[PDB]
Amino acid sequence: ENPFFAPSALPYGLPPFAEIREEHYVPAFERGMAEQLAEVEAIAGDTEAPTFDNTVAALERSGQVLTRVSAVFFNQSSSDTNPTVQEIQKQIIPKLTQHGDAIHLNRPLFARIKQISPDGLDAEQAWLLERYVTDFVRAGAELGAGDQERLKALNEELSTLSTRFEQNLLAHTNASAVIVDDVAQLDGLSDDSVKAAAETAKSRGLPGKYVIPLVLPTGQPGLAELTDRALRERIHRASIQRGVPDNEELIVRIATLRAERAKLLGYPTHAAYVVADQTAPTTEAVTEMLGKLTPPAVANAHREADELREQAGHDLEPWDWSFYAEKVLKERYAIDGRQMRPYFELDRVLRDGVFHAATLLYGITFTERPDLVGYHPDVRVFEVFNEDGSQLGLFLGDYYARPSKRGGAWMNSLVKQSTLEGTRPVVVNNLNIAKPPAGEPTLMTFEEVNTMFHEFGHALHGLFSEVHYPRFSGTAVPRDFVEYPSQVNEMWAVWPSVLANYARHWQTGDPMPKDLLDRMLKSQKYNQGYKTVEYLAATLLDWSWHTFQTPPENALTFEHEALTTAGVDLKLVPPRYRSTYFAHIWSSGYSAGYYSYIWSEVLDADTVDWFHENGGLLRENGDTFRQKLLSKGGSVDPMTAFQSFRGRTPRIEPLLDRRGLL
Ligand SMILES: CC[C@H](C)[C@H](NC(C)=O)C(=O)N[C@@H](Cc1ccc(O)cc1)C(=O)N[C@@H](Cc1ccc(O)cc1)P(=O)(O)O
Ligand SMILES: [Mg+2]
Ligand SMILES: [Mg+2]
Ligand SMILES: [Zn+2]
Repeated sequence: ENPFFAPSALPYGLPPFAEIREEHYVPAFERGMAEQLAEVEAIAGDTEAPTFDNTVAALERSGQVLTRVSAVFFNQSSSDTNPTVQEIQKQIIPKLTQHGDAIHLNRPLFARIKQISPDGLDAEQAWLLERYVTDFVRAGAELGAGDQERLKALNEELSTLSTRFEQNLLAHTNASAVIVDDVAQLDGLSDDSVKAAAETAKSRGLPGKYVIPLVLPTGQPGLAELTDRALRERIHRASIQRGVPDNEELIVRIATLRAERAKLLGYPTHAAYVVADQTAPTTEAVTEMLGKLTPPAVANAHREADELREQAGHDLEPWDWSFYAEKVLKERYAIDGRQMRPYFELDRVLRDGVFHAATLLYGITFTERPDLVGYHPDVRVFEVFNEDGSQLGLFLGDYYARPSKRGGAWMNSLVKQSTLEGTRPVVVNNLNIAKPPAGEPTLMTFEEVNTMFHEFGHALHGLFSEVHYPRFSGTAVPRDFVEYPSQVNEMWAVWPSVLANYARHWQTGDPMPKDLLDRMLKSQKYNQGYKTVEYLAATLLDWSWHTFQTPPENALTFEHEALTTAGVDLKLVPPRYRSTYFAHIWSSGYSAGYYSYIWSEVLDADTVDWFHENGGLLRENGDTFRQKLLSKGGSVDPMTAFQSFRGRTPRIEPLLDRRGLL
């Protein structure tokens, strides 16, 4: 038989991972699609009069097997893939695209949905009806049949190309991991990092050597510490050449097809299509916001580059920025990255930082379940409870890098909350921390600590969902709003009373001295020029790919020209991703939406101020934020929810202050 054919019997609907094997995926996708096609055909050809229940709610009820297999398959394809999963991906993704289009371009189905009036529907039901009409129109339901035929071909080619991009990038990233034969070449690297690099070598079939895998962004952590400048350059070059050449012609084709598709649907650019379902009102509002931020950010980067040139005594290459920045921090603040690492051990950060903050703010509590079975042996499963002891959901944490896991960090849901189905949320976080050898502590950079709080913010958004319909569950909000709950949860990593609770030495338990912890906090306002410019460069790169007049001939030439035109081609500050490894825009859902992070950050920064205005870290304030915003999913207009919470529309001044942009 097949474990996807029945609902999970496990707690919270945790999928039965012990019973699931790769041979189950294809037959469950095939059944899932067949059973959902039949359900839709029954709705579309229903002889009874069209109602919200027998049309819109009926579609929400459909696709249960497909939902189940999809939840597990896409979780594995991100977190723990293998050649077999990647072959299944090649076969199934085109079928799923054609499947979605078979439903959205069903003419009698759409005519049915259009016959439903709002009369007598509660707020969420009327909102779902509008959302369904929008989803269908955005998928081509109002196009003529010739145009529908071309759109089907466009969509299938796009999904295939995006799949090829991700597989290319995983293969090349893994193969570009930097191998070091002589430990002398790791001079400067903390002892625990040397040990992790030997463990990585052992795990990847090179015992006795040291391996430094690449992280997703351009900037590689090791450059902060490594004194061997030739190795810093070799690592930097391995980073920036990811996707070269094999992803070049691929992303040109993706961008070209996105433009063709957007025009087919009535939009001049892909970005105009994307922005039409974003909280940002127009493409003009996006370019205007960015145009205000970019000039001050670049001026900051120039001032910072002068400081590093003075420190170094000489001119710099991109592979020297982090290294001299660390020297400046040690000199100015007495903060040495190697001496900070011992205060940030994974277990303590998790228990006494991430969970702790959530308990003080929201009253929720956590029980680790080492007896429940995750999808990989290193996954930690946690049961989550409300303050009153009632069951809330499950949280799965998967913290370490491995060759089967794509770069970066992300949240996803195995089970979405809805009262329609009576399901509880089951949410996952994946990070890419280097795994220590047996017995050794997992010491973290503060960037990794921040990432842990960011992903947990997405987790809480998922866990606090109290919606009726699964279309609106948890994180189902526009991309330029979804990065608000994640970014605002980062406030707790640096809230001093929380930071003081977890920043304790891994061996002794001793808190960091109060005046050093003060300066570690100060040292994070440092380098806002670099940090802001690398982000804005990538944002403007994304924008250029999805707003061109004429299509590009050459990917690398296009990138250069885009960055020069936008005034952010800085030798010392490359974009945070270059085109050929910009996974956010070519294989995930952030095309013409990398700006989402800074757009959402307005709301984050303004919300930090709300907490200070209302007495800080108090249970009452957590209940308000949860009730008014985090529990809503997509079930209400996000900006109205923000306004009801904040007391007014957003102010940008707090973001500007944070990033030094006034
Ligand atoms: C294959 C599952 C996706 C990874 C997931 N999508 C879903 C529906 O869970 C998803 O888009 N997750 C978003 C946060 C997010 C979550 C849901 C959303 O609807 C949108 C965004 C996320 O974790 N984004 C991360 C960025 C990222 C994630 C995946 C990539 O391939 C590239 C970048 P973060 O900003 O936390 O660094
Ligand atoms: Mg950030
Ligand atoms: Mg002090
Ligand atoms: Zn995020």
